[PDB]
Amino acid sequence: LPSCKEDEYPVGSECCPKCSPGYRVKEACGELTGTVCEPCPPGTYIAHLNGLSKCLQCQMCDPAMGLRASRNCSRTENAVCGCSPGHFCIVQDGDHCAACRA
Repeated sequence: LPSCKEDEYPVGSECCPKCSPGYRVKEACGELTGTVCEPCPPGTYIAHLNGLSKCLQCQMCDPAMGLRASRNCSRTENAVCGCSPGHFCIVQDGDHCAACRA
């Protein structure tokens, strides 16, 4: 097929190796240089091999909403929010809590 391998992504007619989770493309590969990947900036993440120039925005856990980061945001994993201690969940959105009351 014309498509690139799993490990790789298209840059016009080329296929370039992908960045590891935690990193984004700064320079596309060519004849003389490989893919140059930089770590996701503070506040963003990517859980997968990718060929993107940007990372995804991490989930904020707003303490004004009674929330605390139950898992911090890291280069390879979104933040997970839970209730601050002494607060209880007042709105559940699927498998996560969106707001807590004292």
